[PDB]
Amino acid sequence: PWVGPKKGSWVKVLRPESYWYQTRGQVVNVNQKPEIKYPVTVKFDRVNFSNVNTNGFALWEVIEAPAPGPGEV
Amino acid sequence: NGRCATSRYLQVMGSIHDIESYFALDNTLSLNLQIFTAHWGHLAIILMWISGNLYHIASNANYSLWIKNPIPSMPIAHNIWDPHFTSSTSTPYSHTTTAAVLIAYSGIYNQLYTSGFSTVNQIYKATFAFSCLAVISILLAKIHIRTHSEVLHNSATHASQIPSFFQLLYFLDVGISSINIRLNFHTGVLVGFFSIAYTGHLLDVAIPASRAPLSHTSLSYLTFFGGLKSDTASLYLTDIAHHHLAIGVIFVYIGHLYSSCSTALGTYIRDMLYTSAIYMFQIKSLHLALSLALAGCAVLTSATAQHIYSLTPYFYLSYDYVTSVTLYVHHSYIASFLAIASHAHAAITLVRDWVAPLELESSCTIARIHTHKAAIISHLSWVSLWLGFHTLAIYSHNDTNMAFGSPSKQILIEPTNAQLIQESSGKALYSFAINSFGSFIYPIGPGDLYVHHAIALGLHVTVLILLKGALEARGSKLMPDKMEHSFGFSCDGPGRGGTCDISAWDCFYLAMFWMLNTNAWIDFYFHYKYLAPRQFSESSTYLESWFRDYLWFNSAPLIRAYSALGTNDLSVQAWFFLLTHLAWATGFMFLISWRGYWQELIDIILYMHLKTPILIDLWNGGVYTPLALSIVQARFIGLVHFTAGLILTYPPFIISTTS
Amino acid sequence: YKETPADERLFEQVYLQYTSEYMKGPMYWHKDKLQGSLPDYPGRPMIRDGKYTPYVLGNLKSFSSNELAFLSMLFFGVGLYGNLQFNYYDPQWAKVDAGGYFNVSYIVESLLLPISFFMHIACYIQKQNGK
Amino acid sequence: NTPEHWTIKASKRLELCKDNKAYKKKFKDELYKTEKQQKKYATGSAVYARFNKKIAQIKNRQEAYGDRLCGKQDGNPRVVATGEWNVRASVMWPASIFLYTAGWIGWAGRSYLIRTNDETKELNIDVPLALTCMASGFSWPVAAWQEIVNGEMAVPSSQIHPGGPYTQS
Amino acid sequence: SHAVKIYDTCIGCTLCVRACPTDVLEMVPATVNAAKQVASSPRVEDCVGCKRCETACPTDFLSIRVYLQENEETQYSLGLDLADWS
Amino acid sequence: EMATLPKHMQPVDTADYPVYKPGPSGVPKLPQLVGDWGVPLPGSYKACLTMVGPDVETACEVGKPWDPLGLSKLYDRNFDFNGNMTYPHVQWLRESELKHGRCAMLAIVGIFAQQSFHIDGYPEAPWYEALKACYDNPAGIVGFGIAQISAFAMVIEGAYFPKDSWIGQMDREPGDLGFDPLKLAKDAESMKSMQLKELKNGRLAMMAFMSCVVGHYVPGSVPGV
Ligand code: CLA
Ligand code: CLA
Ligand code: CLA
Ligand SMILES: CCCCCCCCCCCCCCCCCC(=O)OC[C@H](CO[C@@H]1O[C@H](CO)[C@H](O)[C@H](O)[C@H]1O)OC(=O)CCCCCCCCCCCCCCCCC
Ligand SMILES: CC1=C(C#C/C(C)=C/C=C/C(C)=C/C=C/C=C(C)/C=C/C=C(C)/C=C/[C@@]23O[C@]2(C)C[C@@H](O)CC3(C)C)C(C)(C)C[C@H](O)C1
Ligand code: SF4
Ligand code: SF4
Repeated sequence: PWVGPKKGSWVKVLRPESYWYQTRGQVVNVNQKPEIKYPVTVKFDRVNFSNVNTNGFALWEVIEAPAPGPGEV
Repeated sequence: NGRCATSRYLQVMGSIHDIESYFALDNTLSLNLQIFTAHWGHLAIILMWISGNLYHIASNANYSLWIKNPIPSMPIAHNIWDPHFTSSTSTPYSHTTTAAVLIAYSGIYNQLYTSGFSTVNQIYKATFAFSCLAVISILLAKIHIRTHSEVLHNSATHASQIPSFFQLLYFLDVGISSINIRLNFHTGVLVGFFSIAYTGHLLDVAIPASRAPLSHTSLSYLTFFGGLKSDTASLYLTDIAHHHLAIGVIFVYIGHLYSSCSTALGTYIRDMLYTSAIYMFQIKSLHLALSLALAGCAVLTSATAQHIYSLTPYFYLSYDYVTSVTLYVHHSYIASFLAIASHAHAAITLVRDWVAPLELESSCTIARIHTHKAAIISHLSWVSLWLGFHTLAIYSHNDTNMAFGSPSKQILIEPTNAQLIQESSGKALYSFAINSFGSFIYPIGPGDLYVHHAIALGLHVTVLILLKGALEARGSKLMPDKMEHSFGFSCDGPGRGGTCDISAWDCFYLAMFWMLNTNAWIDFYFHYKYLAPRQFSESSTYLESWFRDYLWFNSAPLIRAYSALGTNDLSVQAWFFLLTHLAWATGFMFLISWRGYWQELIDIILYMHLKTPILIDLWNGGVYTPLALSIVQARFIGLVHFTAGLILTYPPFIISTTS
Repeated sequence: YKETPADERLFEQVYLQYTSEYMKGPMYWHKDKLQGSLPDYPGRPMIRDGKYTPYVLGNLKSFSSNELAFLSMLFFGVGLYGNLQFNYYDPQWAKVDAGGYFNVSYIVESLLLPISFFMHIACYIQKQNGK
Repeated sequence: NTPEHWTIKASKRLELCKDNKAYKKKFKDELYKTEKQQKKYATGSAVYARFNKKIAQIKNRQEAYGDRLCGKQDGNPRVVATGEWNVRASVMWPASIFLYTAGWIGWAGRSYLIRTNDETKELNIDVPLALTCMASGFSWPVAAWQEIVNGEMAVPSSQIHPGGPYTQS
Repeated sequence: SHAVKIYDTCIGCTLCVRACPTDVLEMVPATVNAAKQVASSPRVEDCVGCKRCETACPTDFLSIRVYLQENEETQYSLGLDLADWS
Repeated sequence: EMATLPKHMQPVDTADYPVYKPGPSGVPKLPQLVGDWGVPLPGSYKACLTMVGPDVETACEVGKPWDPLGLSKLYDRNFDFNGNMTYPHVQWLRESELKHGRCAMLAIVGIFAQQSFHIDGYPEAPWYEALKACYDNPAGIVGFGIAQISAFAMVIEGAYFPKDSWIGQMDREPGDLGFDPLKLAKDAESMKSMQLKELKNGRLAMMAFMSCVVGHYVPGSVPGV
């Protein structure tokens, strides 16, 4: 079964040190291997200071959220 | 550690007094004892400074002659013994056959005269007694070191039977770190009883000295007149005595608030803080205590700077044109330094003292502030931007219209709020009089309004920088993991877009420039309104008036001090005007040119030294290998040069213009 | 068997919860657990269940809500009377300037107004505590 | 001491400019300077005509400003910032019109940003939509109050980055 | 010397190792991530503190951190050339 | 199919722990004295819809309150603004509205009856200076009378403080002080009709009092005054 969020669904990042903390991204993929500490892959339209668009998060660092509306990050 | 570079000296000197950073300072007991001893040594230094001032007044100066004719006479600070001066002819500071002297711009003469000093013998006795007090302070430091050492020895020698003997580890520094007893005794004895004692001193010495006819001390010496006695142009001494009596009584009463020596009486500060709006904080935090003390000292220093000028408390102090300005500027600068100090130590508290709860928990004031630090900073930035935009724009509008020659086109907003407050204060004072206050009420015009908004801009921007540093000290969006790194570190690398000036110490460095600017604005305002009240009122609405009627016009005597025509008593001021300009310009170097260029230059110089024939065979370069100053070291050195030049180039100007 | 990141996180959570309870308990001694630090002074818990205790009133914790209310009201009345009389309806500044002594009643009376205020907050606290 | 004195008109530090000696002297000096500058050039010169125009401008300015208040000492017209609308040189009218215009600019802009929601549109402006938003921003006061009330203006702080982490995670 | 630390957020892309100017870092086998490798810092004594590893780190916040320690500066961390402390 | 995320793996959302609520630790916040400020909830606009007051005067009906500026929704909005309940609940708004209606209903008749009649021992002054005159000249009976009035008002306000109405968690109905000596209205239908009548008359009295004050302080603003 799918351990993490569904592929393509929007997840709100809960990692305090993340550039996208409390903002939402799209789940690119989730690693089903139980040995992966940070399986979920989330991409965001806003590049961070290092011009990086995607990142890897653990199952406890992302929660399911609705897609951003107009003017929402 | 033999392996060292020349940066060793700067690294050490940057933290010589950072006792918390000392190696082998194992515990808070050591920290507190070291701080207490340092405090004692500091008191000794202060007492020696007082004794030196008194000695030089007694010996090198003319106090006895000055007190006879205080109005036209000028006090002497100390003699000049400098071999470099011309020997062929007399110097401007001599009477052509007499030792060179310096005029005193500290008001210490007025202080002593209204305290009750009549003869140089009394000043000598004071010099002696303050030196003895310095001895006492140092001996008390030694005594307390010995007492604390004797308690550690005791704790080592004796042990409680139960395993909880380790609990005594916390109470070894109770005498130095207890808050309730310290608060009670400070506010009751060090403040209230000190005020009562000074009331007694006034009644016994100062009042009889001022009053020509003898009269026994009684309640007649306590009065509630107000304003300045005409003869001395100063506050009635009888009122000062009542003032201090009243404050002393109030604070003696307040000094029974906390439980100090017994638990049967008094309340606890932990308990008040727990039950009050501010949830609780690390009252034990030495940095937090230092921050609070510095904030209080800053506000009090500003209050004295304003009030010594407004209500003259010292005999004939107002008559001294220069001393008034010097005192105001001195205490304004000290107050600004203490304010920025409180902010810096609050930032340090956050960095290394505050125990933050978990993120979602919001129970303490600091955590609640950190929740909306972004809103705080954004609103402060908005206020600063508004003030700057509109002040500068109105000033530029007035500038352009005046340059085109149409004063009628200037925007001149009348200070209605300040005028209303001033009128209410004047109404209260007039009612009291019916039942003089000089400089407590001033004309107040649109120029005053613009200058006040400029000073508000300066304060808001300084607080913006300091608050940003404090609230981003632990973490930031650019550098989330800023808690691990020290209070002041160079950078975080050229990655992530570049991370120059990313530390809380770098925010202090930045806020220092602003402090100096806002203090320069305040001092310029005071000095201009003091020198030319009418011209300031009419012309201070556009910046060309400040640039021409204040700086360029009043700069003449200073620059003309020494020239091809000759020299006068302001020649020293003219040489220190230029020395400080040079120091400022030097600080520009360390502020602009950064470390890599200088490290490569140092490498080339070291290569030359190692290639020199005689020098190579003696000096390897291994020990204290020369290096360029680190990034933070150079930031600090450039800031020090900038501050020294900026601060020290003003006193020459004010002395030249007001003398 | 392989200890996966989920298993390590579970161990971390159980350790955190259990050892946090232990630290709260009396078995763990820390400088922050001294009197005057975080914990309330023994036998004088100021806040319980998110509600001020009678101990917040110090020595007045034994006063009933009724008598606290009466004292607060009486002090408010007397202090307000003294303040108004001293300031507006019986000014003393003119008499003192002439040389007479103040009306000692007004000065001692006027202190009762802030005392009345704090006595009301104490009355509310006591009443809210069921006393 | 009276409610009548609340008005800036009844103040002892100000006087009507038409009755202010300093104001009259300043304008008289400006006019003298302009006339002296004019006298240098020939009578029938274009610069002479321009100086006549400038002198007329100065005289009309004096007449217009005579009604405004100005300080006794310097006699320069002052701007009233108490909030009195029915007073010459009041700040309220310029303040109100500027606030309306600035809110117009801000609303327009925010509306374009909300409608586009794309860096590509931010770089290459969708001029039709931009003009539409600029025109639409005239009802910004009512629109903004309605959005504030209905919750479409501000988003909860939990939906945006709070800042750096100040504690251990 | 400086302190170079690596955190489990590491994905083993080797960019830090490739950007190392004095070869302080090396990839080591691991099971934490999909790449089955994590950068290590065995030769931290040679770290100069240039933070090029930090520049090259992709993760949202760096899985490799260089903490500068100016008090413990050594000749290797200072890149001394003309003078020798050995 | 979803694999049930274990508790330790379950994320802890930040939105679930607002500032106005205790954090994950569960420690209650500092006690509040003015009221027991419980966990606020957004219900202001729903309560406004449920509340009585709107009847055809503004072309509105119960469930359709008159609120063009939507000042009743600001309580719900403060959840998005700060997490601090800065703006009051519709319960507090209705309490204040009823208090103002009653005060102004008394005040208008008081102005008229002060113009018409008078009481011996009290200073003669217009309705817009009677209180100031009484304050300035307390002697005889005016001081004792004004003391009585102030004491009664303060006692009533303290006894019937709308506790927690700012949050909408007020036990009693807004404006229900229980002052029904004659028991004129007891039935629910009669209670609702009388509430509407009281609100209408109180609004009229508020408008009349504001008209009086504004007309006096700007002579031409109102014709009658
Ligand atoms: C080794 C170097 C060194 C030296 C030379 C000093 C020197 C000093 N320290 Mg010490 N200190 C050191 C290291 C050192 N410190 C270290 C490493 C720490 C640990 C962080 C501290 C922590 C520390 C604290 C916490 C305090 C000091 C203070 C002092 C002063 C000692 C007493 C004195 O003479 O005050 C002479 C001072 C006066 C005559 C002025 C008295 C007025 C006070 C400062 C303000 C009171 C305001 C009040 C709280 C509120 C008023 C409210 C009102 C506005 C309504 C002096 C400036 C005290 C001080 O005065 O700080 C400003 C103090 O509170 N130090
Ligand atoms: C007034 C300001 C100032 C001063 C004094 C200097 C001084 C210097 N700069 Mg420059 N510099 C400045 C501003 C200034 N800079 C600024 C603002 C910048 C940023 C753009 C730079 C950027 C910069 C760079 C990038 C370089 C220099 C270089 C130099 C050096 C030139 C060579 C030399 O030392 O000969 C002249 C030295 C002096 C005039 C110094 C004063 C000497 C006095 C007159 C005599 C001393 C008497 C006595 C012994 C004093 C004892 C005091 C003691 C007892 C207390 C010198 C140290 C170059 C260098 O180092 O080349 C080797 C170099 O590469 N500077
Ligand atoms: C700032 C307000 C404040 C507040 C809210 C409290 C609250 C409290 N104090 Mg008090 N206290 C205060 C100020 C305050 N104190 C001050 C300024 C002092 C110094 C005099 C004290 C000294 C003090 C002690 C020593 C003790 C308390 C205690 C208490 C508790 C019982 C109070 C009681 O029974 O009062 C009712 C009693 C009275 C109103 C009589 C007070 C009479 C004396 C003479 C004080 C009045 C001084 C006056 C206000 C100032 C005169 C100024 C001068 C110009 C004339 C309670 C927690 C007790 C406790 O339980 O602590 C744990 C306790 O032991 N307090
Ligand atoms: C004369 C009137 C006018 C001028 C007034 C004085 C100038 C204004 C004051 C300067 C403004 C900043 C003041 C703050 C001071 C503390 C800052 C600090 O420690 O950071 C200075 C920082 C501290 O150092 C840093 O600390 C960090 C930890 O926080 C890290 O370890 C960094 O790596 C390390 O560099 O940087 C330095 O090390 C600076 C180098 C200092 C070199 C000085 C050596 C030469 C001394 C000669 C002068 C004599 C000194 C005694 C003075 C006698 C006075 C009685
Ligand atoms: C401003 C103005 C004008 C106006 C106007 C207008 C429209 C004015 C309107 C005024 C209005 C609408 C005034 C209501 C008063 C209600 C009162 C006093 C009720 C008291 C009721 C009391 C004290 C008690 C009632 C009780 O029921 C209670 C609560 C419980 C019961 O157990 C017991 C009793 C029965 C005792 C002009 C003239 C048009 C033009 C001119 O320009 C001036
Ligand atoms: S070395 Fe200098 S320029 Fe480079 S990132 Fe660090 S502070 Fe900035
Ligand atoms: S800071 Fe530079 S030398 Fe040190 S580990 Fe990183 S890349 Fe290598």
